[PDB]
Amino acid sequence: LDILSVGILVKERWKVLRKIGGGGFGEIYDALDMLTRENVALKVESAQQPKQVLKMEVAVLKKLQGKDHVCRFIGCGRNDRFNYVVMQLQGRNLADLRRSQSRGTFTISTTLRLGRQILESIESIHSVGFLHRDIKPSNFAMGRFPSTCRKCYMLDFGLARQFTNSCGDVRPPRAVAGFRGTVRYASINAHRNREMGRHDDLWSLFYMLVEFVVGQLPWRKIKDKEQVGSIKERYDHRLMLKHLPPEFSIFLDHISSLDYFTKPDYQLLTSVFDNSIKTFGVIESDPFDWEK
Ligand SMILES: COc1cc2ncnc(Nc3cccc(O)c3)c2cc1OC
Repeated sequence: LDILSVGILVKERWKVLRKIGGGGFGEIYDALDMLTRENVALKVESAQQPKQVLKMEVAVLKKLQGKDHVCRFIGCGRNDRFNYVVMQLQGRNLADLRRSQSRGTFTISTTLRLGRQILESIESIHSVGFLHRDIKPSNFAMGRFPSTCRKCYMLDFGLARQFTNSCGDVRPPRAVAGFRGTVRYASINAHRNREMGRHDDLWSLFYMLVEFVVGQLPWRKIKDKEQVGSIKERYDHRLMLKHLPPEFSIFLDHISSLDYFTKPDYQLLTSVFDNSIKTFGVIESDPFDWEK
């Protein structure tokens, strides 16, 4: 059951206007901020629920404030009935944009530019000590205004985990960690119930980029989590290089070499995007596929 409904006023300030996420998005709304006269996003969870994650989402949103590709933090609260967080409202998500492409694929030019922006947001969340752990196309959205619509934003920190300790060292991994995320984009390490690391967010990015260009992943029709994991464990991921620019062999070899204890060479991964964009003559001003 939903805890709020359209029309509710939160803290005598945010008027809930429209439900924009249910299911795996949780309970999230477009609300009217009466202070600034603008639409914002407002996400709520029951305060009597056993696993409550908004406290951590607020912490991550606050720790990311001032980074590119993150929604501006607007407010939060906690009462006896629910917890909530309020943040900048964005536009259409990438799963929606791809499915609305009718051939269900993006061009290389759109894929490279989105992938570089997503890689930036991933390095950013890691840089504040958190793993996202559910990197997937519906957790990235473009802005909704002329000044933001060419920018891609990272969404939903509900499955995040802090991977650094008080000091800032990598924290010792648990021996077993229950599967986190979405089956389709999860790395083999999530399937093996290992503690996830920075490279596992990058594996999910690699799968997203492949799906952007090809339109599907090899395990698209497989729903059982164990069957999918067995496929990924045996899969020759070099088959996925066929439709990507040549330097993605470097990207795949790099992430394949990483483990929980190895910091990714983000500069190398970035150069894969930069060099590819240059080889294909992609300019930032060029239209994205949905702008055609
Ligand atoms: C227009 O549609 C959406 C617009 C959104 N705008 C901002 N945040 C979202 N989500 C978000 C951001 C940070 C943390 C979190 O838990 C959730 C959005 C989700 C949407 O659809 C679900």
